[PDB]
Amino acid sequence: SESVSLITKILSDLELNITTVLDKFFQNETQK
Amino acid sequence: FMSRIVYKHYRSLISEVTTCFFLFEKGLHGNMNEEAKIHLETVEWALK
Repeated sequence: SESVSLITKILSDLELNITTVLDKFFQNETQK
Repeated sequence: FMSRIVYKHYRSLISEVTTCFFLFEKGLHGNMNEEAKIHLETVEWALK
């Protein structure tokens, strides 16, 4: 339980948002 | 008791079990077994 809580907290802190022809599909799908 | 988190005080675990205890609607205590057991206990104490 302590291990799962600690690593869950680390992962949660790691997702908080911070304050040619191929280019068309790239910008539409991957870059977006 | 129902997650992999950890608390800071065991008052919280006491309250967790308390909350899980009150999810069971009152009136289950109105079952025949509970009245039978309280009658049995009273009669046994009287016999003693």
